[PDB]
Amino acid sequence: LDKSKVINSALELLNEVGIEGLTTRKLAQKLGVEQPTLYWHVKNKRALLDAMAIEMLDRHAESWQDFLRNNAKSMRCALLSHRDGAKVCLGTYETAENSLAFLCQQGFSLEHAMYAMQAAGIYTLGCVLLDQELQVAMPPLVRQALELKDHQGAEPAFLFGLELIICGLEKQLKC
Amino acid sequence: LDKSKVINSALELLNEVGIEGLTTRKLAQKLGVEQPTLYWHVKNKRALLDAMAIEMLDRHAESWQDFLRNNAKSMRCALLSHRDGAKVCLGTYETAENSLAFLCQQGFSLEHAMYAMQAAGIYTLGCVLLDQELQVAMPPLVRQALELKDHQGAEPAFLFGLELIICGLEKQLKC
Repeated sequence: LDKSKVINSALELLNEVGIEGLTTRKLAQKLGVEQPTLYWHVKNKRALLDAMAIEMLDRHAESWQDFLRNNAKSMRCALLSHRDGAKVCLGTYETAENSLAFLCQQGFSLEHAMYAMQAAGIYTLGCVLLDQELQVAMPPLVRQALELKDHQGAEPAFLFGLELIICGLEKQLKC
Repeated sequence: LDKSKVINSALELLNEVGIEGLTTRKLAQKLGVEQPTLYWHVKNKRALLDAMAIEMLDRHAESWQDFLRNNAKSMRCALLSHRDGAKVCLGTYETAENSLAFLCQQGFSLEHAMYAMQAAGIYTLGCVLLDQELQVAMPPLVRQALELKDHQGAEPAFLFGLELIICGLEKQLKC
């Protein structure tokens, strides 16, 4: 039993039971150890999720604009990888640092560069958080909304929101 | 015991116990009825949250841009009104319809008008969802991020993200 072996069953197990379902006992059970053994690889449910989150991102995660774009898209992908995958991400260094330079090398007031990182990430995050709950969960205007909304999903909505964000980043830069 | 009386204790109770803590039993207890009585006013925990959510929005919730702005800000306010207030909103008609016209009266392809509603709402939502978890939850670039981030909070980040969104809405309109 290495730590890899734990984190990955954790992810399978996630798929089966959901984030509320995912207990250290249930994990111990699947892996066929006893609960205590697990603590050699994980502090507790918190530290474990934080580990699961990372792995998701490892696995499923040039101009500046088309950095932001490709960063999010991958994040977004990474989140939808698993049940309740966004909820996991919610509650959780070098890659950070690079980014904020690679941003400031294109004339970005660090502060702003942060807020750019943040805006995209938070949005990507909200979108998926929401694709994932509608899972768990008329007048005439609405219905086509809905039916076009259904025909398509959220990927358009995702991208179209990703797009305004970038647009406004061009504008708040020229200043 | 009217229904108002239930929903409001529910909100107090929320503050005390959090969303995971908020059981129908715990509510029955506070109100000093028995569990069954509550079902006369609420189907179950789901229908109850859906009710709590509404009330929050009732209570704490011109150009088009400055509709989107003022809509979100109020939503955002409304969410931070209570513990886990965004998590409640997550899992949950006329006001809808108006909006989508009031949008199309300014030359907005319904579809887009939807995606505009959506983008702002989802972002507002992600932001607060995140103000609320950091509650529940270095190289040098980062630290000032952090320290400026701490000095200020998220309200700047909120607005600055709200702002790009609107910017990009002006651009995706001129087309």
